[PDB]
Amino acid sequence: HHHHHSGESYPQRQDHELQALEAIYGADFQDLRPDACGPVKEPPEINLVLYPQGLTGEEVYVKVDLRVKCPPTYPDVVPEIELKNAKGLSNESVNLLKSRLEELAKKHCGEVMIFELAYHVQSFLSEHN
Amino acid sequence: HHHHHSGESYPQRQDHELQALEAIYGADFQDLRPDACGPVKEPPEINLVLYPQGLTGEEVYVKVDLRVKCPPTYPDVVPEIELKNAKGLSNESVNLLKSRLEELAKKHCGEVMIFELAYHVQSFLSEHNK
Repeated sequence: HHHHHSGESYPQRQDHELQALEAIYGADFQDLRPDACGPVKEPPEINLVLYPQGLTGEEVYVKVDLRVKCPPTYPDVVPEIELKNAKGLSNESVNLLKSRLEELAKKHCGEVMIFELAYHVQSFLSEHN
Repeated sequence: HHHHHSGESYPQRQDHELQALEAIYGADFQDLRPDACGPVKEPPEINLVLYPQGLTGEEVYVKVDLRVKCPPTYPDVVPEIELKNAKGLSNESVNLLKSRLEELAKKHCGEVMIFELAYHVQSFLSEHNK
């Protein structure tokens, strides 16, 4: 990696965020468009299986999948956020988390934000564990 | 990467954050540690040359180096944060930014936080574009 961060293009920043998410979450990360092709980069869609922060081996765990699609001008605009496969969470709790995530994303415009969104989910899951 | 995020140890969490910082910031990221010599790695000290985001080239931009050293129990404890090589920022503005990075780091305990610290710096630099 010998590129500079300030002059990057939108496809370069999104591709680099996917590599960062893969290094951080590993098997909990899934690229839903791994065979993306074309002259222009397709909007990436990723799936993050997230767990409560600081979960021990003796604890029962609630979980949820953070599904994010990045528009062409991401991260200058907010991504499409979805919450799927919630375990141990009520429908009102999932709707509450999605509203807080969409509002955190509005204030996080200008830089890649999926990791901070995932951190707030894991913090939310810890409070509901 | 076939690891799981929930069961990682402190050295794994720190090594994965460095790989994420290197992939996102590239040449603006510097690992200030010498070659890994021993069974355990020295605590990571990184340097991030940060600029305001979305630079048009028509604006007068400020910059600063975000220098972070992570303790062994990072990110369960806050890392050591230093702001170096500030260009266009007064020492009061730099010390004001450092105080906010330290309080942001306190609330971000439990998960690696250099990305959110870097974003907070870039947002601070954007407000000084003359």
